[PDB]
Amino acid sequence: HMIPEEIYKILRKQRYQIDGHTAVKLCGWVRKKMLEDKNCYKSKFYGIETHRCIQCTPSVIWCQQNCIFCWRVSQIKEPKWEEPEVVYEKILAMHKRIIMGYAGVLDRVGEKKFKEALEPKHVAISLSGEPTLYPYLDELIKIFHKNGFTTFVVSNGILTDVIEKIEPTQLYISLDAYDLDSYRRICGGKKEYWESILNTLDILKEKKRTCIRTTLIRGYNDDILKFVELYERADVHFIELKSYMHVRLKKEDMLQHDEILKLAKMLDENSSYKLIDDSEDSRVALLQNENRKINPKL
Ligand code: SF4
Repeated sequence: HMIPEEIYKILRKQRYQIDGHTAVKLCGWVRKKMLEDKNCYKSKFYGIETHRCIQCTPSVIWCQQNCIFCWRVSQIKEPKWEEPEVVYEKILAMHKRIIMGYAGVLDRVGEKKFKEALEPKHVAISLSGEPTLYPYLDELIKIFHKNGFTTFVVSNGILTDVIEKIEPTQLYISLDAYDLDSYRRICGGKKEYWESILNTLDILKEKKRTCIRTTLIRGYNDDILKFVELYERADVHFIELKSYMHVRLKKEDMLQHDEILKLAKMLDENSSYKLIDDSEDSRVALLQNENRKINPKL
């Protein structure tokens, strides 16, 4: 099998659907939307419909990094990667199976929202693992677009050549460090990976729509001004500043939303990125490149 039996069982206990090297998991906000009509911050920022979003990955347990906030639950060989048409159908089928779990509480959801959740519109390729290690990621994105889905892809940015090729609706680069020392401390990566990430920053301006997401951990990377030169080098459309969310680390390592706002305002005061929105629920601030202004709403 592609995944060790122990890992497979652990992921199933974490409520992952797994088929080969591909996985889908219901985002916690989908549940809150279905049962409480609560929207996620991506709905607020970008106009996405929370209950119509698939959270998935084509590379569930393969990633080059070893971050301090990753794998709270390194020698697994890479699988024989499946064709992108197959990965696409498996993602849609696993998502359908998860949404069908609401059939037994239709009166708590309502038939309208149920029928809408069965017709997803948005795909967040961001669940676990590094999507660019899947060698047909570009093709997979194209298939989603031709079938009417918007795509968000979150990448660590190491594989510059893949970032150059792909064109999701919005490309996220995780940037949780600002020099080699902090990169090793936080991401557990090699110095060669950090240099490659910097090369990726240089070409992000060539992409159609970009966002850097920085996950802030108290005392590890929360000196926000140390990121400014990298953010300016990257010249992306948006930045998301987000607190670490606990459960290796402790709950006290989370930043208060007021601290996220403080750091976002400092970033605003010291950079060409301007604070334009925030969500206390998810402890995230949205900043916009004042020299590359585009509408945040998709
Ligand atoms: S856009 Fe991100 S936060 Fe919103 S439902 Fe999808 S995965 Fe969850």
